[PDB]
Amino acid sequence: VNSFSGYLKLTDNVYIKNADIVEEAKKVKPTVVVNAANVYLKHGGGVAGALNKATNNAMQVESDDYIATNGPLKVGGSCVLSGHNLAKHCLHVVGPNVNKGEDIQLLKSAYENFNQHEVLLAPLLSAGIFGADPIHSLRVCVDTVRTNVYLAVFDKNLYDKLVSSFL
Ligand SMILES: CCC(CC)(CO)Nc1ncnc2[nH]ccc12
Repeated sequence: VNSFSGYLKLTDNVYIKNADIVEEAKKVKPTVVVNAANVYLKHGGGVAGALNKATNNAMQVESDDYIATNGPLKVGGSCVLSGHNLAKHCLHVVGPNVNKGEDIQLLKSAYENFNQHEVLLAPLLSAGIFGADPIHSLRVCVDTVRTNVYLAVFDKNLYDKLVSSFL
C-alpha cells in the first residue's frame, strides 16, 4: 500500500491520473519523482521547468554542478539527484526530443531507467514539448516498465484520450 490516490489502474504495475506532477509531488513526497530532462540538465520549460521552479531553482544549481563534474547525459540515459522539497530523489531521464530529430526508438531505453526503482511518480517521456505522440509513449511505458509507476498527465483532454484509446 502507498499514498498515491485517485489513479486509474491500466495494468498490473502502471497507473495514470490527470494531475500536475508538481502538485502531486508536493502532496505525496514520493521516494522518486521523474524529471523529463535533457542531456544538459537545463530545466527551462515543460515538466523540467515546472519542477525546477517549484524547487526555487535549487534543482538547476545542483544540476549545473553535476554537469560540470560529469558532462552531459546520453539520450535514453538518466541520473539520480536530490528531490529537494518535492521527493526524496529526482530521477532525471532523457527521452528523445523529436523536435531535435532524435531517434524515437530511444524511448524504450529511456523508460528502462524506471526499472531501477520500485515505485515512481512520473510524466510520459518525450511527450509535451519533446514532440512525441503521448499515446505511443504510454504504450512504450506499459510494455517496458515493470516496477510500479504512477503517471501524471497535466492536460485533461489528453488524459481522456489516453484512457479511452488504451488497449
Ligand atoms: C505538457 C505535456 C505533459 C502533460 C500535461 C506531459 O507531456 N506535461 C506535464 N505533465 C505532468 N505534470 C506537469 N507539470 C507541468 C507540466 C506537466
